[PDB]
Amino acid sequence: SYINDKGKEVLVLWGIHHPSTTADQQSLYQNADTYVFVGTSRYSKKFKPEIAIRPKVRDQEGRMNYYWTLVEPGDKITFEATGNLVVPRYAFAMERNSGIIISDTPVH
Amino acid sequence: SSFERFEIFPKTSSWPNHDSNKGVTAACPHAGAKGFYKNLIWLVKKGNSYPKLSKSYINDKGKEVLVLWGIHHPSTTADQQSLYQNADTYVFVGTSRYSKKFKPEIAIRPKVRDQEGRMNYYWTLVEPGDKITFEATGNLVVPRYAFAMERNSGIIISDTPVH
Amino acid sequence: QFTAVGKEFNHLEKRIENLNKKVDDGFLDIWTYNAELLVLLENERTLDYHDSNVKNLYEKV
Repeated sequence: SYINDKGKEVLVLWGIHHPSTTADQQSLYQNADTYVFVGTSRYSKKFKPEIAIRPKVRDQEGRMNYYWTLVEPGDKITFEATGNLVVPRYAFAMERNSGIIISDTPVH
Repeated sequence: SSFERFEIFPKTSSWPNHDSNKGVTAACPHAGAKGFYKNLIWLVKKGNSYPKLSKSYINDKGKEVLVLWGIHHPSTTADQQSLYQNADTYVFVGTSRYSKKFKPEIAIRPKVRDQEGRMNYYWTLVEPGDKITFEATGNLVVPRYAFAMERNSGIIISDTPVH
Repeated sequence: QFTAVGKEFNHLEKRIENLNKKVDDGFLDIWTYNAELLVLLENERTLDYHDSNVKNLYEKV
């Protein structure tokens, strides 16, 4: 668990790993049927790993889904897992205010 | 800009362990008799077994390939077993970008065209050189015809004559 | 107004992407047309204004 003790919104990112085979699931987490739960005052979602062989992208037959949520100042974020959770190490405290530019133009 | 309908998984050679014929319904009649979609095959059990299906396609065309499939949801557990022989089934479809598992939701729905069951229709665009994979233990309405195309507009709803 | 014209939409959001384009192409057509005609109409008035001043100077002498 984490409590937002900062005076602003905290961006928390995590991942849910989906192995290619049941043997790959067991050699990483030892448990066959696993679950991940993430919850705040607003956010609440259970994650169930979908184990299957996907077409190879960067030598990988498995997939990893990336999830994010904004934790309100004073609000609490909770992580519960029996496997497959790519856990947060670094989060981001921020005050939001624009757009994004795709360019090769030099900065000055 | 460049549309082409082609047989992605040929009916004759693709499905040797599953039934390609018995997947017809009164909901989709052809010549007054039970039929189905032309571009899809409702794969049912052969004898009393539905082995683990695993089929793949590589986009050898010089453009995007539109692949459509279906996930069938039977009304009762008895209807599930008389079509696929397996109780708890799953369907998996994956590309370099796409990846989704399908679990059949077995329940009695209100009758639409004499059917208490439902069939969900899914699609994805396969990139030139990319691979599409189908894995199933039941309930997969498999593709027969796919579409090679170059995208460029809108859609008009009208009874005005064409000239 | 402070505005960021740029927007981003994925492969399954082409309808609202085209709605965004319709908004941009809509403003483009409105502004190009109004700006062009405004110039045409004001240049006429300016050259007419100079004509008046030269005439009202002759018709004072």
